[PDB]
Amino acid sequence: DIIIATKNGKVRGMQLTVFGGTVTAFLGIPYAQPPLGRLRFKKPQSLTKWSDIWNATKYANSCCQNIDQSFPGFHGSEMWNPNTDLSEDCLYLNVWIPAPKPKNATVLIWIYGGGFQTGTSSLHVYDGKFLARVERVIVVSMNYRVGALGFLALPGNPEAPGNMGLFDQQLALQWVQKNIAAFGGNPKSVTLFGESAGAASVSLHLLSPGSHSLFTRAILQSGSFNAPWAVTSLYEARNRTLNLAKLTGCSRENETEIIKCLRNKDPQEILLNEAFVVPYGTPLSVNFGPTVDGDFLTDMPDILLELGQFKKTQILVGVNKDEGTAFLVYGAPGFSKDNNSIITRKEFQEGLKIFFPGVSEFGKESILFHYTDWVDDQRPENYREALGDVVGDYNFICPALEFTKKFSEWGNNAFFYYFEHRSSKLPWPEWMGVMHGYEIEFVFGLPLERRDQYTKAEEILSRSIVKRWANFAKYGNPQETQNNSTSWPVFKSTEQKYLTLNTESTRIMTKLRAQQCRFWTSFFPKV
Amino acid sequence: DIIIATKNGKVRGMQLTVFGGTVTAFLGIPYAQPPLGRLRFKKPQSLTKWSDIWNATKYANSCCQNIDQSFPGFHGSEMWNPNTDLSEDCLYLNVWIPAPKPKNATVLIWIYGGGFQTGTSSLHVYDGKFLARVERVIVVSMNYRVGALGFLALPGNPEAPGNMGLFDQQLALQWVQKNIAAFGGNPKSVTLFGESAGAASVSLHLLSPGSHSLFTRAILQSGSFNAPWAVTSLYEARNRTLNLAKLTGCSRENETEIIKCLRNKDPQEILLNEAFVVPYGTPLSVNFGPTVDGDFLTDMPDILLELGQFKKTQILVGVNKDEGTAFLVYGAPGFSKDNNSIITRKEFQEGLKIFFPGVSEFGKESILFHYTDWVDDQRPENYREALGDVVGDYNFICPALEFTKKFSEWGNNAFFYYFEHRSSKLPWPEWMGVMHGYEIEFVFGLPLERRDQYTKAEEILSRSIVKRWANFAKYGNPQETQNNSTSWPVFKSTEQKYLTLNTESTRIMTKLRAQQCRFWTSFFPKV
Ligand SMILES: *[C@@H]1O[C@H](CO[C@H]2O[C@@H](C)[C@@H](O)[C@@H](O)[C@@H]2O)[C@@H](O[C@@H]2O[C@H](CO)[C@@H](O)[C@H](O)[C@H]2NC(C)=O)[C@H](O)[C@H]1NC(C)=O
Ligand SMILES: *[C@@H]1O[C@H](CO[C@H]2O[C@@H](C)[C@@H](O)[C@@H](O)[C@@H]2O)[C@@H](O[C@@H]2O[C@H](CO)[C@@H](O)[C@H](O)[C@H]2NC(C)=O)[C@H](O)[C@H]1NC(C)=O
Ligand SMILES: *[C@@H]1O[C@H](CO[C@H]2O[C@@H](C)[C@@H](O)[C@@H](O)[C@@H]2O)[C@@H](O[C@@H]2O[C@H](CO)[C@@H](O)[C@H](O)[C@H]2NC(C)=O)[C@H](O)[C@H]1NC(C)=O
Ligand SMILES: *[C@@H]1O[C@H](CO[C@H]2O[C@@H](C)[C@@H](O)[C@@H](O)[C@@H]2O)[C@@H](O[C@@H]2O[C@H](CO)[C@@H](O)[C@H](O)[C@H]2NC(C)=O)[C@H](O)[C@H]1NC(C)=O
Ligand SMILES: *[C@@H]1O[C@H](CO[C@H]2O[C@@H](C)[C@@H](O)[C@@H](O)[C@@H]2O)[C@@H](O)[C@H](O)[C@H]1NC(C)=O
Ligand SMILES: *[C@@H]1O[C@H](CO[C@H]2O[C@@H](C)[C@@H](O)[C@@H](O)[C@@H]2O)[C@@H](O)[C@H](O)[C@H]1NC(C)=O
Ligand SMILES: *[C@@H]1O[C@H](CO)[C@@H](O)[C@H](O)[C@H]1NC(C)=O
Ligand SMILES: *[C@@H]1O[C@H](CO)[C@@H](O)[C@H](O)[C@H]1NC(C)=O
Ligand SMILES: *[C@@H]1O[C@H](CO)[C@@H](O)[C@H](O)[C@H]1NC(C)=O
Ligand SMILES: *[C@@H]1O[C@H](CO)[C@@H](O)[C@H](O)[C@H]1NC(C)=O
Ligand SMILES: *[C@@H]1O[C@H](CO)[C@@H](O)[C@H](O)[C@H]1NC(C)=O
Ligand SMILES: *[C@@H]1O[C@H](CO)[C@@H](O)[C@H](O)[C@H]1NC(C)=O
Ligand SMILES: *P(=O)(O)N(CC)CC
Ligand SMILES: *P(=O)(O)N(CC)CC
Ligand SMILES: [Cl-]
Ligand SMILES: [Cl-]
Ligand SMILES: [Cl-]
Ligand SMILES: [Cl-]
Ligand SMILES: [Cl-]
Ligand SMILES: [Cl-]
Ligand code: NA
Repeated sequence: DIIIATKNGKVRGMQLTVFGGTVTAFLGIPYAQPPLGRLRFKKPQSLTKWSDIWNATKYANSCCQNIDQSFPGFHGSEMWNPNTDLSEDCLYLNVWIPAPKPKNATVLIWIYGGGFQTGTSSLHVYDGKFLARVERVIVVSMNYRVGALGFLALPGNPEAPGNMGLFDQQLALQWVQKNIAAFGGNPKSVTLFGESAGAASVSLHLLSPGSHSLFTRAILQSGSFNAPWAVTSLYEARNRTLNLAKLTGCSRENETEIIKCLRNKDPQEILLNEAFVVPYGTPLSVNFGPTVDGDFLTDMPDILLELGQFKKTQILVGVNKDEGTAFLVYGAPGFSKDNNSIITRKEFQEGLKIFFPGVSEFGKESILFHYTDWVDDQRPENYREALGDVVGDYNFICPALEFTKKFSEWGNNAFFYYFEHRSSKLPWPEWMGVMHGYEIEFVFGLPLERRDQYTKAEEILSRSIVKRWANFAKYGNPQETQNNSTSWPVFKSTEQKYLTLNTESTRIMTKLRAQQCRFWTSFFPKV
Repeated sequence: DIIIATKNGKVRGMQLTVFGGTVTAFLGIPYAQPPLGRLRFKKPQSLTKWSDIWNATKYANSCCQNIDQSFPGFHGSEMWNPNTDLSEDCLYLNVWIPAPKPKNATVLIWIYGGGFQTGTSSLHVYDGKFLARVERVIVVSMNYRVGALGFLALPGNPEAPGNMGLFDQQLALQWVQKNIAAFGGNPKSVTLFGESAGAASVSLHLLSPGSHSLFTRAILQSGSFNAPWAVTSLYEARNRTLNLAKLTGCSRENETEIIKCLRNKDPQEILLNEAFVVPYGTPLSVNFGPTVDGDFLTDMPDILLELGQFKKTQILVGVNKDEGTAFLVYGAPGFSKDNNSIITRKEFQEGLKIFFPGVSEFGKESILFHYTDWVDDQRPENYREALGDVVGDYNFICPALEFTKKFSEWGNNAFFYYFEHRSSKLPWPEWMGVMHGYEIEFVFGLPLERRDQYTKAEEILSRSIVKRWANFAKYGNPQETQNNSTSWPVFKSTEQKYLTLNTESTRIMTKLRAQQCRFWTSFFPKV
């Protein structure tokens, strides 16, 4: 039996055998009042205190969210869909601890991605029991509200202030500050880590005054708040909040009434209308996301970044070789996960319309000009490869590289990885290559489970990443020091050295996508 | 009609249409007295002067040499065998000039490889008419004596001093100094270039006082004089000269008599006995090569290199990704060009005996230790891949990298390439990868001939190399400046930046084979 006393009550966890050893798991600990009724659209309210033993023995409800129905029965897509009931009562977290109870363990806090519209901490690829077993860190993950329920904004007004779901993450970092010593954890050594929108989240907690003292270091996998999808403008957020009201017949004139009306709606009615709050979107649409709210976020975060207004600490930042591909089967003409997707120039062109909706014509010609100077015009997969690079360079790679540069210019050590390994078990076709989202199972150690059909070179690869991730968290330095590993150089403006992660040989390289990102970074923002 | 007047007489060349243009070719110009009879084994003697018109309208005789009979009918091997008659009367050279006659053209002088035992300037892959047409440089190549006829040494004695075939190259560089203005060439801008033994040759002319003022710059492709096969010791050279005498019944006691006897032998008798002058050799045996003769070479050239005693000028130095593979089918157990050559640990072991004949047992275990720490022990082509890396790292790659470092430490600009492209037309099997010898056709522009079945990406690749090679020669800087090409950084000790040459993207990388060459370079020389 394993009972830990927390500030709000006792909690019982469960034992798990992992690799001939044991991890204790406390799945489903609540960390705020359920955000129902009067609390819907508001900042999470702190938790009341319960006598008796809360049983943390299974994953909790995931937050309400639309589901990916594009490929029913297909594991590639459905592995991302929620795997516990949806409910507004989803404000729970998970703790995994080494056995025996560590004395003062480093803490890794996972923040999932999903475009801020979806996702859940209980996915199999986010299971932190391998990290606990293997590295003897503590792993914490949390559910936070996504979609309108988590990010609806009517700026300035506490009935729907914006950013609630970032406040959910925050209040969870707080629970770790107050509660994690009880579990053997060191609150003074906490590293946040997250992928995609979860990484953008990590980057904004680097910017948020309220989060500054709730963690030590940050890891950002395929995401940063300067990505084009990551922050909704005040303009767009209002449009969207009013468009939502309109669609649920909740148009009022007293904004406080719009909200009271929206709180009478039922979760499905709200969910059902999210996709149409925008005239057009893309497979990468973030209808309801982070906004400048004057609370969590005090100013446009591009301004905060440029002017050095963020927590000073080491960062680890990374991306995957084919970020963009996964999106092309969600609406680009001629693409399919069921064939090789050789598209035409005219298809490439119609695809830019898919991903770059408004979108001066000259903007889009400029993307075509930059990405279609073939070397040479012979290769039939030319336009298929260009569309994916366009999508992942614009959306992930250049914004992560620009974040890393700017961040590092203020004096902190920063390490950048280029993930190039395609999973031996990937269900998506070969042409989609090293996809967005598919480093996560390496980071979490799923390939250390031999029962599991990954190659030997994949176990070794993941053991190494685990070790680098954990050394980063405990010591601010992502080195694997024991096995004659390539040394991971800090990333500096000027050199921009990054490390490549793959099964064959890892390399030190410089200036990832220098030519592409000059385009996205200097020129495109102008169109 | 095209007649040029030279210091020794007039010479007539022939016109050639290349790429809708014209190159003049003067194939077969003699540059020394034929080294027959009394002259066999002696330094080339200067040419007499002829009235009338010498017709330079076909390639001349190749020098006497053993031929590769391992794969009769096989183009991969037979493309290297001589393609003009063998004769001792082989001291000729070739000049290719742009049409119209250039005014003061940069000169590229090619020196072929072949282990110093074979080779000829008239191979199809050494045809300089594309370089002349495309870059408007002048291309010169020369035959020089190989085997015992070119390198037999009985140190100190002018009847067989050693290095005759290096003196043949030299006297040819001289003919260019005296004669090339006549052809529109600039004697003050000459770059030597050569592959394998031809590159080792280029590196020794960097060391030879007599060659200092006969050229401007040097290019070394897969070869340098510090390679283990490149310089025969005084010890070994005598053994070999006496062993040769012995085998032809020419043992005497008056060394001048040994030689007179050897000059009565006929070329075949000499050729026929070369292979056995050593108790054992390897596929990489250089029975009769360069020696320290106190004339061409004044001291062990490792000492000259270390202590900065070489011509001060820019160098371009390169190697191919799979240098070693080509040698494994010439005697390593379990290898064959006709299958995938998955060998066993015990085969790998017997192969080290093939390539490392004497060869402490501990020496060889040490190679096995360094090269067989698998990552991981699963992969069936593990030992096949290790044997080739062993062979090419020991024989080519580390010695070229060490030459480049040491050379550059004295202040000169140096550029290093890593050639990684496998020819679409390679006849050797896939497992032998990017083979030794197979950059040459890219350097010489054979892929610019579209008639010819190379891919489009190969034309582009070769056009770029041609341009970099030619800019290096004319301007000491191997940049392709017009087409947004990756800039080629100088190679410094400390950084050791090199440029990768391939069809996809060229890269800047650092410290090629750092771990391997620490082994070959610091440790192995000790065993
Ligand atoms: C800000 O919002 C308006 C609202 O328009 C929308 O009405 C919503 C309830 C929803 O159904 C949505 O799909 C619909 O478009 C946008 O105005 C619309 O914009 C498009 C193009 O400008 C027009 O074709 C529509 O006719 C127009 N609708 C109305 C009623 O005015 C507006 O575009 C939007 N701003 C953006 C681009 O985000
Ligand atoms: C690769 O498949 C795409 C996707 O479209 C198809 O999915 C296939 C696997 C098959 O079931 C097909 O019937 C289904 O429609 C193909 O793109 C489609 O091309 C077809 C041909 O006319 C068009 O009708 C569709 O508009 C277009 N689909 C969309 C909406 O994008 C594609 O042609 C196919 N190409 C290959 C084999 O390279
Ligand atoms: C220096 O040369 C001697 C000569 O040995 C050789 O006789 C030649 C004419 C030729 O046929 C060659 O194949 C033959 O070996 C070398 O002596 C020989 O070395 C090996 C191993 O040491 C012995 O097994 C031989 O019996 C021995 N021969 C004689 C007659 O002494 C000697 O090895 C060589 N040095 C090297 C290693 O290059
Ligand atoms: C790949 O081939 C090698 C080379 O030997 C063979 O060449 C083959 C293409 C075939 O004609 C064969 O008969 C010829 O001998 C094989 O290595 C050989 O292995 C055989 C099997 O007993 C031995 O008899 C030989 O000693 C050995 N040859 C030598 C001298 O190296 C090799 O086994 C084959 N392996 C594969 C298919 O991976
Ligand atoms: C646990 O260690 C505490 C501090 O450790 C951390 O120091 C921080 C500044 C940060 O660098 C982390 O990465 C370090 O690990 C110490 O003050 C506590 O008292 C310790 N608590 C125990 C053992 O109960
Ligand atoms: C031809 O140019 C001559 C010198 O050109 C070279 O200068 C050298 C020092 C070297 O750098 C080469 O790479 C240069 O190209 C000049 O002195 C001759 O007079 C010229 N001859 C002519 C035009 O007839
Ligand atoms: C907590 O789980 C344990 C199982 O042993 C048990 O005491 C009890 O059923 C649980 N408490 C509940 C269900 O509230
Ligand atoms: C709007 O009416 C609502 C009713 O609760 C109230 O929240 C708010 O004070 C009113 N605002 C004004 C002053 O119009
Ligand atoms: C270090 O090496 C051992 C044995 O070579 C291996 O089992 C282990 O996976 C390595 N550890 C790390 C941290 O990569
Ligand atoms: C040189 O070639 C030309 C061909 O026109 C001719 O004058 C003559 O036959 C040649 N001289 C010889 C063969 O010595
Ligand atoms: C050896 O005899 C030859 C005969 O030509 C001669 O070259 C040389 O002077 C003699 N050497 C001596 C002094 O034994
Ligand atoms: C430069 O570019 C043109 C057109 O893009 C091409 O035809 C040519 O091969 C290039 N030249 C060099 C030196 O590579
Ligand atoms: P991520 O959360 O996967 N996301 C950024 C918006 C890609 C949809
Ligand atoms: P190269 O001339 O090909 N050579 C160096 C000895 C390899 C046989
Ligand atoms: Cl092409
Ligand atoms: Cl490594
Ligand atoms: Cl790149
Ligand atoms: Cl393996
Ligand atoms: Cl390039
Ligand atoms: Cl390497
Ligand atoms: Na532009």
